[PDB]
Amino acid sequence: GAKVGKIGVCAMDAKVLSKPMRHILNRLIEHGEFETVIFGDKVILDERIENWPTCDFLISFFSSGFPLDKAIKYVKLRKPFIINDLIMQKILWDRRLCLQVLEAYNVPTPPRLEISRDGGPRANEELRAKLREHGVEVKPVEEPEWKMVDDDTLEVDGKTMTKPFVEKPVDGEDHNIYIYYHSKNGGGGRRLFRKVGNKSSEFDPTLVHPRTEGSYIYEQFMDTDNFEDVKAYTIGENFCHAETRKSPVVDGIVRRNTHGKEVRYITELSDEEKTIAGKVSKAFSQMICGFDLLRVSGKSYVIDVNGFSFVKDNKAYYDSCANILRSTFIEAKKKMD
Ligand SMILES: Nc1ncnc2c1ncn2[C@@H]1O[C@H](COP(=O)(O)OP(=O)(O)O)[C@@H](O)[C@H]1O
Repeated sequence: GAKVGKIGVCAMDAKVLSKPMRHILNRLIEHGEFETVIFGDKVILDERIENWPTCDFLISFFSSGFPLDKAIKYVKLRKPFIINDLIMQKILWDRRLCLQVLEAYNVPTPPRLEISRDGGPRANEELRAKLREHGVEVKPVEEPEWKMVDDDTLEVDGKTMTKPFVEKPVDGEDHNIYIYYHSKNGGGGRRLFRKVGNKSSEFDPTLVHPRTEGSYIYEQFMDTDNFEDVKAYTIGENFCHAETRKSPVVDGIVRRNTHGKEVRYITELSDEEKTIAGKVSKAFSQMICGFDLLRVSGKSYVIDVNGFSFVKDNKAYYDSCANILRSTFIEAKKKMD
């Protein structure tokens, strides 16, 4: 087809060189409709933003090492069309802000309490203004009054939650999540952790009281269908792919194939789950977005939003992603031209 324009990919090379990124970009360039503009780690890290290459349609997202604030300044200067808002990617780092945004868009989440000891989330004025556009005010908060009423019951400022419950650090990149079981289901708890992406856990019969340093979310432990979690992958508000995986929260067991990769099964989404997926993409202004959902006997709850995430090794996903990006960019060009 006729040339539509230039797709810039402003992300770390580790992500730009992924199989999905290469195969999706190849689909977009192979009929002559788009040209790719490569940034590269040396330019991103060491060159001034006024010297970064420019494009019409920009794909850009954070991963470890990416200078997000610098990329935000580039977008402010050059104003390409974007599909994943960069400023909103900052909120993925604070579970409290993510939950505030989900709530503001009527996305169901598990019951929770919060014990913040850090004064609340931090945000500069640029992030505050972006959040206001998403229905969220960033508020200072003091440490609440709290206690364990008994071994099974947490109280925070007069509201209670009964075990089992899940204690998550407010840092969205800290996966040291603790599960606290009810005494009548054997009590104790389980510490989940990650070792260079490798998930593990350990049962401790004595884990009973919350951590006393740090800031945490306490979510009701949901009894999920088949003890699984759903990994969902959006491409805008009207496309979502989903897979189940076994959760370790009950028994510590993760299922892996012989190559060490977590076993996953493609699953069909209900209409309600498709609606939730569209809401997550919209709420975070992330066209391409991964999130985790829990299925509990006919109800679904979002527990995490991970931001830019492709499905790997699925030719239909690659085709659909190229087709949807193509249509999106054609429309974006029409609006400008
Ligand atoms: N409220 C909850 N109820 C039940 N399971 C939960 C809840 N919150 C988190 N989980 C589970 O705890 C595990 C650890 O969470 P996390 O580290 O965020 O997983 P992931 O690496 O998939 O983001 C996951 O299996 C997730 O499904």
